[PDB]
Amino acid sequence: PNDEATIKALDNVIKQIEALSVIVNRSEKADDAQILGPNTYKQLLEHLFS
Amino acid sequence: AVELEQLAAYGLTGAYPRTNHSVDTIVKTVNNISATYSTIAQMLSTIDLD
Repeated sequence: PNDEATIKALDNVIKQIEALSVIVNRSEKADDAQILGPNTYKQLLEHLFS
Repeated sequence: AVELEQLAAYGLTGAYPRTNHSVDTIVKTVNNISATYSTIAQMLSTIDLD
């Protein structure tokens, strides 16, 4: 056996495992709530007589 | 697989295989094949044997 291929294979598999073990899962999504604004009731036309 | 005409032409002329290489080159090639198999087996035994 060529002892220099085993070392390279071990290094490669160790690098793969180390790379796979650093990935993090973090999400910073917003919320579905809607910001509300001010409003004023409007007046419908009316007629007054006595 | 060989066709009939080729075999007949080979047998009519009394052909025989011929070579210009020595014995040691062939055994070196066979040793190389065995070394490759041993390298792969050693890598599998030291990494993948579970």
